[PDB]
Amino acid sequence: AMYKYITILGAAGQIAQKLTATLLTYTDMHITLYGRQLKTRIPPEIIDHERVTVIEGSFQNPGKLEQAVTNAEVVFVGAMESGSDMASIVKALSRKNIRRVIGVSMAGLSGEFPVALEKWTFDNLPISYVQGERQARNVLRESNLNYTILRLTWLYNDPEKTDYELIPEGAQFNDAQVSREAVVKAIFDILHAADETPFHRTSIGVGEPGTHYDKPSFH
Ligand SMILES: NC(=O)c1ccc[n+]([C@@H]2O[C@H](COP(=O)([O-])OP(=O)(O)OC[C@H]3O[C@@H](n4cnc5c(N)ncnc54)[C@H](OP(=O)(O)O)[C@@H]3O)[C@@H](O)[C@H]2O)c1
Ligand SMILES: [Cl-]
Repeated sequence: AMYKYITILGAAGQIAQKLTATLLTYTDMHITLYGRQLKTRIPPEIIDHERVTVIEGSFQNPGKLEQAVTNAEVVFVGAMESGSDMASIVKALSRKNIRRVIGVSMAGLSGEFPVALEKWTFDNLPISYVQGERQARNVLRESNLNYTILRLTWLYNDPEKTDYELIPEGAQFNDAQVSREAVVKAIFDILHAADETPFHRTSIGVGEPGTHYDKPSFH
């Protein structure tokens, strides 16, 4: 990896948990997991791993967040749903002068989906969720962070489908879906990128190739 110490914020999330297992199996990274009630949620083989540290708390707990990112070289933000939560995280990172962040957001906010997929997508999301995501993004942009935003299309689970393509900012986003396992691979690959340039304060889409559909199929 390009980093040794990573803090995963929102560590019980589906992508976060899969990322955790992948980083334990395939790297020598030291991982700090943060989120609500982790000790009674995260599997025992993860909690008891020598390279795992577990801290319980919410994105609105300044002291605990700061503890969680104290020794981080990179921070993964597992949800970007709330401006207020994003602000709390940015403030904690600022207090410890942590700079490198990878965050996951929803694709489509900027009109990048083609018309039918865009229509289906917004028919299937509350306005409040969408505008929350847009606000979280704005907060991250205002920060001093060397961030990468991953704009994810519709998610599903399939260990056999780990192919992904990155979609540059402003490009038409034609992929209607992507597996969580493929997103984990994309995160793994960015964490191993010798050249961070294309990921430096950029917003990149992640989609499954060949899923040019009018709606996600989730399989
Ligand atoms: N569903 C889709 O198709 C889709 C597509 C694109 C993007 N996304 C979004 O991309 C993100 C990652 O996907 P995912 O499948 O891994 O979602 P996920 O399972 O819901 O994981 C998100 C995690 O963030 C945690 N979290 C959010 N706010 C928090 C707070 N204030 N304090 C502590 N923890 C907090 C949640 O904790 P708790 O479990 O304790 O509530 C949850 O475990 C999510 O934000 C998701 O909504 C979803
Ligand atoms: Cl704790």
